[PDB]
Amino acid sequence: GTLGRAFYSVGFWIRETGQALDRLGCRLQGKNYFREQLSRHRTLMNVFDKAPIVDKEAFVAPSASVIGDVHIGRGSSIWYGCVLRGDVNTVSVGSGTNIQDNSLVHVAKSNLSGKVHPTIIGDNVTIGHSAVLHGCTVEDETFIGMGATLLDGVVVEKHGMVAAGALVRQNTRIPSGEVWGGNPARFLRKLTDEEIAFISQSATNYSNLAQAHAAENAKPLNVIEFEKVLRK
Amino acid sequence: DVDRIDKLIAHGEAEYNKWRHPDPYIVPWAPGGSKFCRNPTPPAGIEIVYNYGLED
Ligand SMILES: CCCCCC(=O)OC[C@H](COP(=O)(O)OC[C@H](N)C(=O)O)OC(=O)CCCCC
Repeated sequence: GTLGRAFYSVGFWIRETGQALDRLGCRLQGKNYFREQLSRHRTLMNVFDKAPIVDKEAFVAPSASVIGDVHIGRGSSIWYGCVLRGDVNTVSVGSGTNIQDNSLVHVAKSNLSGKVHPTIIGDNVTIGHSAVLHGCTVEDETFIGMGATLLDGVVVEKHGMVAAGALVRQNTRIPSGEVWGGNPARFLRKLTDEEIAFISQSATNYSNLAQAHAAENAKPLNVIEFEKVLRK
Repeated sequence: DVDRIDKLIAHGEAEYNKWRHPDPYIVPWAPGGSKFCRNPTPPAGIEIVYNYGLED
């Protein structure tokens, strides 16, 4: 509670005092390598008492910025450029789903707009590229189109495939096995069975591909490039 | 004739206004009666909000 934040602030104070002592010692020796412009990014950024919990079998890209109370399930992939932010409430990411390139998830930061709704993601949810889910719950086994603009309060239930470029209005549920697209999300047709199988097929292939990357993206730092950067 | 009506209407109005019965009859629910706006029908469209003055 409040007491923990006081100890956190005192921790900052003592940490900065020690850091300044370190800088004085380094600078007294005639070294100024603390003035570099190294990118101070963490792929698992947190706040005082959120500390995002990620499953060990999941894969998170280095460019991903998981912030807040984001929970990641088993086998799900967190691709490059996604901006999953979960400070205000929980952001549950299902098991076996995937969050593609240049996507994100809000929690609707400002509390002025009514009550903040936590984001829930179901299992095997093939979230599309450039998805901007604005704090909406999404049930399992569904597909989200590229460039979708899901807003808060939306309940996309099972098999509710959402067309590309959709702008589904807030608090408007998508019927099961029904596609909604356009500006705004309007009924187009009913979901077919081959696409029903294709959703799970794509989820499985993306999970396997993410496993392959995690196998190859955890390679040691290859100090050859480290020497290349320094020697210039 | 139009010249023989204005004088007649003026005379009639003046004579009529001379006796008025200071307490004329007005229906009680009429505009001026003894129960005008007794228990009027409530206004058509008005709503009352409940949660006002809350925070966050
Ligand atoms: C015990 C800690 C001593 C650490 C001494 C120290 O770090 O001096 C730096 C600071 C400000 O100097 P800079 O702006 O160059 O900080 C440059 C950059 N922030 C850096 O750290 O080098 O000095 C003071 O204000 C303190 C005045 C009173 C000092 C008693």
